[PDB]
Amino acid sequence: MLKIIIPTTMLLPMTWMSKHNMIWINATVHSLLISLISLSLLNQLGENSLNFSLTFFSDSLSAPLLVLTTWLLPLMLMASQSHLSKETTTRKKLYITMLILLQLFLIMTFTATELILFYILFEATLVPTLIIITRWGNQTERLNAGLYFLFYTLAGSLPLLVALVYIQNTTGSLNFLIIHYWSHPLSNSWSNIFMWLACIMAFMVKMPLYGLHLWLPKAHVEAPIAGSMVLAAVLLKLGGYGMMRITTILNPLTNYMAYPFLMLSMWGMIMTSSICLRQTDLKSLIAYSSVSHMALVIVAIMIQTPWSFMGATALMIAHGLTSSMLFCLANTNYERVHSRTMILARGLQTLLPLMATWWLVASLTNLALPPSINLIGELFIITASFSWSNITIILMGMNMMITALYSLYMLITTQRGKYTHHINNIKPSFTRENALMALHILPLLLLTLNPKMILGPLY
Amino acid sequence: TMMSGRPGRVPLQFLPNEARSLPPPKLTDPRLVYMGFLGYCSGLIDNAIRRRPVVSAGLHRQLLYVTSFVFFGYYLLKRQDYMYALRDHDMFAYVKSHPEDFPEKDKKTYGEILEEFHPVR
Amino acid sequence: MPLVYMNIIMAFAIALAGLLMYRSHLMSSLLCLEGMMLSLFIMSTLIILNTHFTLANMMPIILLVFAACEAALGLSLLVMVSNTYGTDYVQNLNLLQC
Amino acid sequence: NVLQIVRDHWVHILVPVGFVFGCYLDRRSDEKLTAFRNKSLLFKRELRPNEEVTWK
Amino acid sequence: SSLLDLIWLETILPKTTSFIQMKMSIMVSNQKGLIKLYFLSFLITIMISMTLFN
Amino acid sequence: PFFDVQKRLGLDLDRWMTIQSAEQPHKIPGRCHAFEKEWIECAHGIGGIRAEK
Amino acid sequence: MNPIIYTTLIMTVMSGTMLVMISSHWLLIWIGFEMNLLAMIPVLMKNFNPRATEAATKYFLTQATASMMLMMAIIINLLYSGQWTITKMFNPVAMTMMTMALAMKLGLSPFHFWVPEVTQGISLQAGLLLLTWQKLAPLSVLCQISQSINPNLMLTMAMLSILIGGWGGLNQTQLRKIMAYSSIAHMGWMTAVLPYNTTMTILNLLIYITMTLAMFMLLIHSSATTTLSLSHTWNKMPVITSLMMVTLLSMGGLPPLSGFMPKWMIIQEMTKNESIIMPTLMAMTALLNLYFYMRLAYSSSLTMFPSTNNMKMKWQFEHTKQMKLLPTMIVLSTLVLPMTPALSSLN
Amino acid sequence: PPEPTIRLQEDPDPEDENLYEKNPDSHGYDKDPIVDLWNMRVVFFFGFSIVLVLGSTFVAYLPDYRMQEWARREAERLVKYREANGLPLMESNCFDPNKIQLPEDED
Amino acid sequence: WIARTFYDGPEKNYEKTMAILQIEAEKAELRLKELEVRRLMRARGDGPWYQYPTIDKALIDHSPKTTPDN
Amino acid sequence: AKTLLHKYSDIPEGTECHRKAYASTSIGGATGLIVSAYSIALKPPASFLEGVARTGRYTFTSAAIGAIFGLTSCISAQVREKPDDPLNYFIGGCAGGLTLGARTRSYGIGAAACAYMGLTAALVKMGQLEGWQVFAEPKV
Ligand SMILES: CCCCCCCCCCCCCCCCCC(=O)OC[C@H](COP(=O)([O-])OCC(O)COP(=O)([O-])OC[C@@H](COC(=O)CCCCCCCCCCCCCCCCC)OC(=O)CCCCCCCCCCCCCCCCC)OC(=O)CCCCCCCCCCCCCCCCC
Ligand SMILES: CCCCCCCCCCCCCCCCC[C@@H](O)O[C@H](CO[C@H](O)CCCCCCCCCCCCCCC)COP(=O)(O)OCC[N+](C)(C)C
Ligand SMILES: CCCCCCCCCCCCCCCCC[C@@H](O)O[C@H](CO[C@H](O)CCCCCCCCCCCCCCC)COP(=O)(O)OCC[N+](C)(C)C
Ligand SMILES: CCCCCCCCCCCCCCCCC[C@@H](O)O[C@H](CO[C@H](O)CCCCCCCCCCCCCCC)COP(=O)(O)OCC[N+](C)(C)C
Ligand SMILES: CCCCCCCCCCCCCCCCC[C@@H](O)O[C@H](CO[C@H](O)CCCCCCCCCCCCCCC)COP(=O)(O)OCC[N+](C)(C)C
Ligand SMILES: CCCCCCCC/C=C\CCCCCCCC(=O)O[C@H](COC(=O)CCCCCCC/C=C/CCCCCCCC)COP(=O)(O)OCCN
Repeated sequence: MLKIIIPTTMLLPMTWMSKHNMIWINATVHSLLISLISLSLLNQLGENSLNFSLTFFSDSLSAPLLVLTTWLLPLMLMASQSHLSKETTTRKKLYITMLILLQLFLIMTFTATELILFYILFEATLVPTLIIITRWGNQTERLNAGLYFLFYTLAGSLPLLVALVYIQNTTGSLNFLIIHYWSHPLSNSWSNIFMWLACIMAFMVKMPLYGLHLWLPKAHVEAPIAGSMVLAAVLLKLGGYGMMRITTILNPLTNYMAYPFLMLSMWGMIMTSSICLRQTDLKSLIAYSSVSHMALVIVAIMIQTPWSFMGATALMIAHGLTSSMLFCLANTNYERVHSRTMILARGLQTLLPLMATWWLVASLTNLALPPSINLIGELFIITASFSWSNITIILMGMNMMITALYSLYMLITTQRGKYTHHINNIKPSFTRENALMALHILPLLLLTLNPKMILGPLY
Repeated sequence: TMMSGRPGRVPLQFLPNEARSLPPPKLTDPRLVYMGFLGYCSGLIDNAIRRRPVVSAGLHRQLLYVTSFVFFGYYLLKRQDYMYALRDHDMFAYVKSHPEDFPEKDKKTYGEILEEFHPVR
Repeated sequence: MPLVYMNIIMAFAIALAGLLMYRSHLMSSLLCLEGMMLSLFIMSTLIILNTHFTLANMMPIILLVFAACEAALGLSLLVMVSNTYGTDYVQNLNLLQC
Repeated sequence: NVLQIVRDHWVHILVPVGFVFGCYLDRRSDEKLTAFRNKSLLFKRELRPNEEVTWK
Repeated sequence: SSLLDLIWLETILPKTTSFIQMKMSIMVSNQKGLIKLYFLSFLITIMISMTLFN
Repeated sequence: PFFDVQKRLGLDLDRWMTIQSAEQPHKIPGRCHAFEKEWIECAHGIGGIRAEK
Repeated sequence: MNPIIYTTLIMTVMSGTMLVMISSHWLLIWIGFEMNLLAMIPVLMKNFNPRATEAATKYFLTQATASMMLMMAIIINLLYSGQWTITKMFNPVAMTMMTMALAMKLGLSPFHFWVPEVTQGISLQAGLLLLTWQKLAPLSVLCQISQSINPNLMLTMAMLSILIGGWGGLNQTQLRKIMAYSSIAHMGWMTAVLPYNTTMTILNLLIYITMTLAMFMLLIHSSATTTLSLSHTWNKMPVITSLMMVTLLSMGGLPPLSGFMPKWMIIQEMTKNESIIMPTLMAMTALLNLYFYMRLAYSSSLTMFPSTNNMKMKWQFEHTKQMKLLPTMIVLSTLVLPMTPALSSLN
Repeated sequence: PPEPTIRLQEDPDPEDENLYEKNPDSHGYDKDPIVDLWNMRVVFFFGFSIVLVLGSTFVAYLPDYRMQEWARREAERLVKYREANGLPLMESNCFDPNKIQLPEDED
Repeated sequence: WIARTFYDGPEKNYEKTMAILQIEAEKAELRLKELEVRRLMRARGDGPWYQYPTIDKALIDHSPKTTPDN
Repeated sequence: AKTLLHKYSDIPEGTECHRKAYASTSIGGATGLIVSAYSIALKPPASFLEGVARTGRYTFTSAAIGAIFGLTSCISAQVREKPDDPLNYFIGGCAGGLTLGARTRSYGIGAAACAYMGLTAALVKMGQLEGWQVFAEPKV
């Protein structure tokens, strides 16, 4: 596993010893090279795992997440190259340092043989994101957004540390392999109920679960483009990965414990999809769509069936890619208009046809058009929920219809109609933005050819 | 645990004579390398605070910081290893001397253990 | 533990309570502190003499010397405060607040 | 021109050096987990005439 | 959008927490700096420890 | 915390004044010398918990 | 004052602390406390002004009352057992009196009222000394008699100190009062593990001392005592502000910083003793300390506050005196989490 | 009220700069044409040519460590054996009941 | 070619996992035993740990004390 | 001290409603008296009479809270015929919370009181049932 970790660490001295005008090129090239190295991890076995050492292992649940994390950094650098043009060299190097540190923390988090190491890195990811949000943010609400993002996560995750140390004191180990092999049932007790809650709430708050999702719109709207990309693509999947890893010790308590969260997610997907219909901000709409998708992923994880797990993994990967692309498109519009309002810039297909094509493809992928992996995960989770109960189909269908509705609403409002007359500073789209969209979209359509790579360990 | 009152312990010895029976930490120990990294970071921060070229202001000063950190870290690692060795030694001695408190559990096979099965539906 | 020790402990408690009241006049605070040390001297001397522990006949002298040095320090501080404000009133020491 | 482009292009070698060092460290850490080499009940095998270890 | 998300969900956890913590901070930090009250509280506290913990 | 400098150097800075049965001037005995001597000899080398029990 | 006199007074303070730490006779411990108190007052009153005099007299009153209570506890212990050695206390009443005296010396709640005002009155160097060195002797005495403490009272005052520090730090704009409330909260964290493990107490003491030294030395370097004065530091020395922000994040217990070590280890040790509720409440309350640390970081480094014209002269000058070990303290308070198992050295 | 109505000495908000005006064929990477062009070239090459193609081909030709055709052959041989010998394909019990020691109820 | 130049056989990972599992199980059992030993030592006080000091008996004076009855 | 705790706890949960109410009233009165003592020490409002009025108000409020909590919880336990159930403590605890809201005469504090006192009472009952320790002894 160190063959990935060490180059990521060496990215820092390379960045800090680079020329004043060669930081972006070197960072992008070496990040792309690191990503190529990460591709080797995908080869996975039907047996236990890829146990490299006592500290790190790899699995077909961790491998796609690691590949996505390594692939995201060059895209974030490409997106950040634009708005940081008038920045001093030291501060640009600091921004790149923050991105590299976040990648390193995520990479070490996804392998994490031992649960306290997982918690330590899962919390270490909180600092670079906070600095990025509250330092390189445009508006004055970035401070409040960062406070919300920090305190929701910490309030959720502080009981998890107590639960983990108690579990290690009782069982004797927190290594995931021993935990899996020596698992024992949980008796229906008040202490066990509260232990279940302490183990579950930390990952629930970062999904975000409906009713605990308030931090996400603030953090996503106030963050710079790279921060929004990473938050929507990788940081949301940490909760799902943690739940998938930790639900092994929560049985058979999960059968009845899951109901409050299942009801919340099933109604909250409808609520957030309906919220998306009446939104005046692109970023807020994309954030609420992310909330709906992650609520459906929560339902999948709570059902706890093989089809549920495969669908949840596929949907996590697909949502990460799609949300990153949508945020990038919104940022391209914003850097021209400086408004971040849907109704201001209209009829952009006439002025920017290729960017309109990118918008259409991104909206179709968010709409879960077959045979995209978005629909693969959606359909697997829907089938698993139907097997759980035949009445879920109503809510799932309502969510699908509303999702298509607001996706095409967002496409039509910005791309179709008549152009705004008084806006005359809409320059042709640069090659950088087009390449960013292409590198977002092509991996999705290549992955739909090999869906087994993102279906997780239960394939 | 509390080993302050442990018998035959000298009041201000950093490393007792019985600690010399343990293998010393290697010079390429990862913890020693981390201590050297800490010293290098201290040197860089010292350069930055004094408003000097951070990478190449004082090579002798950075070398001194790294060497001091490595030296103290080596001795600290020796003491830590000795303390953990004492803990394990006392644990094993107490288990040996109190057989009634640590009985041998009668080994049992899964084919003859009845565990409740909870279906996932 | 007979009644004389109880009376001396009661005297110590009364002096401590009087110190903790602060009607006014920091000089009264110093007086309460000195009453406390006097009670300590008396009760420790009684304990030491009753048990014929010869070597602690030193300790009351040491206690008296140290407490009188502390008394001198407190008197100097009170004099400085009075020279600052013109009086030793407790309520004049309100510049620093929680 | 050599000895001049090196002063500006020396940085490029660092990420690659890190990769080979990480591979070496992975193999070195692998070397410490050989307690069951050719001792698993599934892959218990008799050595070849010119074989010392089943895997490295 | 409004009634639940922007109002009541905001009222439940974050606004309530902020209000309670600010009120407690105001109560704790609003001390005039008079040693009269401080040592009166110390006397009250000392008495409680003697009679409630033994 | 406690740094046993006296035991390390054998200085005896304040141990002479700790107990009644420790070398009083002119061999003047304490009122409860025998009882404290017996209690100390009982509890020597045993540890606080066992000495108390 | 004269540098010779200042050096002699500092040595007398340190020698009183060492006399407390190395003696085995209760009278010698009391003498060490008296010597430390006697030599501490001129250090606090070094820069003569009414505020320093008021702080010094408040500190003298509090410490004299605590010393009188400690002497009374010693005398009661001697009465109920002819023993002078610092060991098991031998008496329930004596133990209660001694615990309150040591809490008053340390500033634990409800005896916390003097710390913020004394810290505000004195300068930054006297504040550094008072908040770092003046905790060693009472904590060592508490450690020596940890088997005698009633867990209920110790845990009650520890939780009270944590709550009081968290709530009182939210309301402050002065940096010295913020540091005082932080010290109160950290003391409350330290004393909540004495009934279970003194090694955790010493580890927390070392980590907090390093962090507090780093913070006070940074505040002395950029001579600011208010939030707005510190908000001008970015326009001259931004590196100091960035280091201060990292140190503030460390002081809030955010992993993977050094400040996460003590809380983590204390929670783990307390959970080993079947205690669950108190660590949860303690972490929830430390969230408040983290909040006001974040507010300070926002005002200091993460945003740029307006400046004044006269900073252009300050741009032309460099600090005449450089404080040694500032770099070492920052690194030790920031990047020592991977070296956690070194605590077995009985630090 | 002789106040200047100015709160402070502040720079005016700068106007956004067009990359195309000073340099057509700007590629949107950098204001310096040479660094811009080389950034475009390295991004396009190392992404599309290297990763998106070679890594995709590598993933396509990954060897079967998940052991799918192995399972196919095992199932084929087992079904051949069982159909021929009259065994009824798959068995309901995963483990032979002879080796499980159930606990006698005696209720 | 890919399996030859980039990857290894299944037995390598199999036996590495066996070794890792053995190490982790030994560590867990040691942790349980260490907690139990700590509890027993603190409860009884007969172990090398939790030894709290008592008065040294070498401090006692054994001489005639001007009084026959000590 | 712990005498009030013993007098309250010795009564069975489902019997002697009046005894439980009286014990709860005594505990509430003691808590209110302590809070009043702290308030008087830290803040002398204007005079002796206004201070004793403040003390009486605080003590009566706390005693009423305790009495209502105890009475409601005991009646719920008796009527529902399911003792050792945290729901009874929830109901009684925020009956006390609603009485606090009525005494202070504002609806918001009443609702917040029902939430945060019913949950607290249910937690205390759960801890009694499962044996949770707030002040744990040093086991190891
Ligand atoms: C996970 C563990 C692994 C990674 C560890 C992470 C940490 C590593 C480093 C730790 C600290 C040591 C170095 C820091 C010294 C500070 C000096 C500095 O600021 O940089 C300036 C300096 C360049 O500037 P300059 O031209 O010299 O003069 C400019 C003045 O210095 C001043 O210029 P100015 O005043 O005009 O500019 C003002 C600017 C300047 O202010 C600063 O930049 C202050 C520096 C940040 C504070 C450091 C805190 C201490 C360490 C905390 C680390 C936290 C990690 C935990 C994760 C959470 C992340 C927060 O401040 C601002 O702009 C205000 C806004 C601040 C933005 C938000 C603040 C976030 C700070 C958090 C940073 C945390 C990561 C630090 C990474 C390294 C950064 C240099 O940077 C360097 O060149 C030194 C960097 C390291 C040198 C590496 C060379 C070795 C490579 C060759 C051998 C190959 C090795 C492999 C061997 C095998 C190969 C064959
Ligand atoms: C705010 C936005 C969303 C945030 C996230 C919300 C999710 C958290 C909700 C927690 C899930 C449920 C908690 C406990 C479920 C256990 C089932 C139990 O509640 O039902 C009955 C329990 O009966 C009563 O409910 C007793 C509890 C009454 C007190 C609880 C307070 C009720 C409302 C509190 C909600 C506050 C949530 C937010 C807190 C800030 C069953 O009766 P019984 O057979 O006897 O008990 C079985 C359990 N045993 C076996 C261990 C004994
Ligand atoms: C912030 C991290 C801590 C930094 C600490 C300051 C670093 C500079 C200090 C330089 C070395 C000081 C050691 C003194 C030399 C000899 C010490 C020896 O004589 O004393 C021994 C004592 O040794 C010291 O305690 C060991 C100090 C080592 C401190 C390192 C531990 C830090 C925790 C892990 C964080 C990693 C930090 C690594 C980078 C510095 C014997 O003690 P003993 O008379 O029998 O009983 C008293 C102690 N009791 C009561 C608790 C039992
Ligand atoms: C633009 C106008 C048209 C021009 C183009 C015309 C030509 C049309 C062709 C385009 C699509 C038509 C469909 C034809 C499909 C044939 C190829 C297919 O068969 O190969 C697939 C193979 O594709 C790959 O498996 C999937 C691509 C790999 C995706 C990884 C993404 C690359 C990394 C980038 C970063 C990752 C980001 C996301 C994180 C997870 C499936 O093969 P498979 O049946 O199975 O077995 C392979 C052969 N075996 C048996 C020897 C093993
Ligand atoms: C016709 C061909 C069709 C298929 C094409 C396949 C192309 C594959 C390219 C993608 C490779 C993926 C990267 C794999 C890296 C991980 C594997 C790594 O561990 O292998 C190491 C070797 O790594 C490779 O050297 C990495 C190659 C990276 C470069 C790929 C080529 C393109 C690089 C372009 C760089 C820029 C060129 C300059 C342009 C200006 C050695 O491993 P080792 O621990 O021993 O393994 C033990 C098992 N043994 C015994 C069999 C060895
Ligand atoms: C977004 C904010 C969400 C914040 C998190 C909300 C849920 C928090 C989880 C509950 C807190 C405590 C976690 C328990 C730690 C695990 C330890 C454990 O499970 O052991 C239990 C310990 O169980 C407890 O002690 C729990 C006591 C609860 C006290 C703290 C209350 C905090 C708030 C509780 C109500 C809210 C919980 C759900 C919140 C919903 C979301 C807001 C048994 O202890 P023993 O005594 O050793 O064994 C019994 C046999 N002798």
